[PDB]
Amino acid sequence: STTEVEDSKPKLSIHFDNEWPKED
Amino acid sequence: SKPGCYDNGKHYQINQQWERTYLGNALVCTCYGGSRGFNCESKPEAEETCFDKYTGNTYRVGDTYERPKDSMIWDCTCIGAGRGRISCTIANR
Repeated sequence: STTEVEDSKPKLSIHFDNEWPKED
Repeated sequence: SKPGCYDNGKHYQINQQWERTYLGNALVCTCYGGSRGFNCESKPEAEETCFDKYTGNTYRVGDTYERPKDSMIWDCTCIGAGRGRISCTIANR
């Protein structure tokens, strides 16, 4: 008996950044 | 330019939140309006489950199973705790 635990997806925080579609 | 953080898909009010998935996980973002962009955070699901990529089978939060691994046998257990993790422990019988 030897524990390991590889978890799965402990939470998740992103930071998507994008300018405004203008100034042509 | 109008004051209102616009997401890569839809536009929402300032400091407004919305549910959006990334690659496969549903994270709720919190716009800030401007160059601050918006930050997403894993949202709490309802069908909590534990998947084992070792046998290609799915289990529900609060279940257990016995599967071998590395010339051994591990009694991996499916957990959740308001999230959904998979605890793997050894158990050579």
